[PDB]
Amino acid sequence: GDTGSLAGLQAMADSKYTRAQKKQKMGKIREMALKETALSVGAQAGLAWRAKIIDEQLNKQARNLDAIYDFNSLVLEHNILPPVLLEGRNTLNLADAQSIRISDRTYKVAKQAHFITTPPTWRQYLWMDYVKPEAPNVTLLPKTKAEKEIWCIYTERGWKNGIDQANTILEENIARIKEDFGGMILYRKLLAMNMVSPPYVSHTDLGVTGDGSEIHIDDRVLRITALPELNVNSAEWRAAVAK
Amino acid sequence: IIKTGDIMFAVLDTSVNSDEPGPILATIVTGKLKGSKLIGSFNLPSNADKMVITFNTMSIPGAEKTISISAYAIDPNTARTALASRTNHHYLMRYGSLFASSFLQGFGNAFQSANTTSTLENAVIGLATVGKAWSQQAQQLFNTPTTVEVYSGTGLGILFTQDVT
Amino acid sequence: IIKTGDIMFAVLDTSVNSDEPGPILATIVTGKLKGSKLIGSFNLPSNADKMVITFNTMSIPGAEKTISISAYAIDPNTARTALASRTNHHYLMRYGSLFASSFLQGFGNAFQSANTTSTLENAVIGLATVGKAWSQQAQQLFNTPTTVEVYSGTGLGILFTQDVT
Amino acid sequence: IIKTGDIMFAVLDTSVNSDEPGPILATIVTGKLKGSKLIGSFNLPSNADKMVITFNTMSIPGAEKTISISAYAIDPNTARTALASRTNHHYLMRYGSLFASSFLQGFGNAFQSANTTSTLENAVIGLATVGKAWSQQAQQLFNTPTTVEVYSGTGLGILFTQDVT
Amino acid sequence: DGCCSKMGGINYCDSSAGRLVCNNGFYSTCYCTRHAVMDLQFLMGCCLWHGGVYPQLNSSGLVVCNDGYVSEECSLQK
Repeated sequence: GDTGSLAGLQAMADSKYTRAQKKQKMGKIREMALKETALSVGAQAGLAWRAKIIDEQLNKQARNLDAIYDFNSLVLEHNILPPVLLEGRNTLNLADAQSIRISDRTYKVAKQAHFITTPPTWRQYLWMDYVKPEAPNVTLLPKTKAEKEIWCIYTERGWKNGIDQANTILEENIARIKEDFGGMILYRKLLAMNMVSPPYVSHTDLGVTGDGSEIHIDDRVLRITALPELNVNSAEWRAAVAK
Repeated sequence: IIKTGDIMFAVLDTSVNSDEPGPILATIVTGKLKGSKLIGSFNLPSNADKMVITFNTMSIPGAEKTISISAYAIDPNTARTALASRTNHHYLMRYGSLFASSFLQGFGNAFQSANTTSTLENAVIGLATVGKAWSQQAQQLFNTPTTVEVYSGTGLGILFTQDVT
Repeated sequence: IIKTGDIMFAVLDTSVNSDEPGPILATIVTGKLKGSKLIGSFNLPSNADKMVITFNTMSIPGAEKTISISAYAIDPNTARTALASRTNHHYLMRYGSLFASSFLQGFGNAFQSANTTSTLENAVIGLATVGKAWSQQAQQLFNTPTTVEVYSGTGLGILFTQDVT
Repeated sequence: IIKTGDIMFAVLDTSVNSDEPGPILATIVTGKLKGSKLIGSFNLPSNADKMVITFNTMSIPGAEKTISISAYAIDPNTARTALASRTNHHYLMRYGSLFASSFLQGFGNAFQSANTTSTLENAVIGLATVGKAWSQQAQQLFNTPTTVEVYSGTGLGILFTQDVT
Repeated sequence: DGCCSKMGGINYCDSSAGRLVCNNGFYSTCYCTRHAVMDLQFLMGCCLWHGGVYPQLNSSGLVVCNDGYVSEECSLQK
């Protein structure tokens, strides 16, 4: 007894608990492997089950995902993916003592704009990979009824843990696609604000080409010569106001 | 990196009598190694209080290497080193043969001895002479042990002995 | 490139008595090697509860090469090491010869001993003297083991021991 | 730094009979070293007064080191070196077989000697001749000692001998 | 069971449409060939929308895809 610990120590001076402790010492020394195996297999099974449930729930209502994540609306006129911009407000850094550096707002290019063939979808961002594991193997078995019951409850705890892991992974994917979409819409708003440069491209046309063996009847080569970037001078900045 | 002396498992698919040693392989079914096969051999103990398969040669798929982590066997779901087999194979055969040879010899000689105090004479004849030669041949053959035999569908546990990389 | 300790099939097509060991060939019937032939031999155990074929002389067609991968045998669809043959070939014959020689010896000596308390005398005579030399000759020739014999219409399963290229 | 001769706890999860020595490993669960485990072996004493495990190959996980601290074993919560197992395993079987073979010999000789002062004679016959061969065989086989066997669920204590780092 | 049940029965399979044709001249509701019009949305496997499964048998339980993305949920856990 550690609560009224002097009285508990006077009680543990009695010889009854001294020999009572040995026969429970073996039970408290021989149980961990069953516990850890139950935890591990519960983790695997719960993770798989919750992942399948999540995929079913995701694919149940796919239409509004395509409604909201229309990249094909945001593809530019020369079939160009717009770049990714990141913004920040109330910047403050402390390098060390006697040194504070502050700023109001800030901007940063994350992904440079590049060519595309097809607009992306949400499935590569958000689909959870599913594979059922059909390999149940038991190393050490719970041999008594109390061991089987605690095996069940540690399986239940592992089920909960796998549920937690699946939920965190799903929210991680949500965060990534939110970051990318916010970057593109921020770029569009800043170009509307005339803060960034428009991307500049050219096309060169070449006539009826090819040798005497094989021919191509035209050759138009398109190359982007100027990536979008911000202007460092603020004189060309136009504001906006609503009603 | 494998730590020196933890416990792994395998499932054995092939049976062998304990008479002629040879390569015997188990299928490592769990752990970091999948598709792994383990060949070794066996030894004949003097007493049947345990029986093991000595394992030495490990083959792991994927990469073409043959590491030499060698280990022993414990019984599945017992964590003991005995082998689940039968050992009462040749108690009764040699026991009954020797005892029948003895009883034959005794029958012929003592029912010859009690003659003073023709078919019964021929009983004495047959017992008195087929007891002795079968008795010496039975004591010649009495030393053959009862073999043990593993089975072709039993798993096993394997406790590590050294490190590998 | 063959993994160490995996199981392949072969089919044994010709039979041989286990008295003269020799090169015995099988045709490997499954796996990456097709049309391949293999010679090896056996060994005679003291107790005949299993019988195996050592298999090393491997010939593969396509190119004239002869690899020497050595491996042992298991019974397919049985996964045990015994030979499916007869083992009681020469027990009862020598048993009967010894016991008959004994009965002769006993007949002559005991029914001469019972003389105190023509044809019967000559029966004593004949069995008395033809028991002895036949009995010592029966113990002379009693030592021949019971032969086993592999069969010409049962295949075998070959489990690998080392790697080849 | 470990004090030269302190006490540690080790977890025994696998059993072995005291017939063939081998690398038997326990797992230290206390002290500064976590996840550490230690293999060793046992010895067969002449008398069954106690049975102990010697431990040599010590491994600390994480990093590739394998120290060789030698130690002995004590029974937990007894502070003694005995093993909790059985010791009356093979007294009674050999005692009964030997005394039965004796009683057969005695029955034949004394109940033949009491003949002067058919089926009863055959009883004398059977005991008379099957006593002696079983008597010499039992005197041959009496020499096997009683085996002990440790358990797969009782750990033990370890007292140190040398220093490591 | 009977695909052309309550009909004339199975006549033959059109492979240009991948469908069986009943003896009454109607397209059946069972397919015969693989190369027909399926409507399936649930898919198995992992390293999906990626480089696929990397073919090397790694010693570690972490399995990576060929495009470099790491799929720990396809992998085992610590």
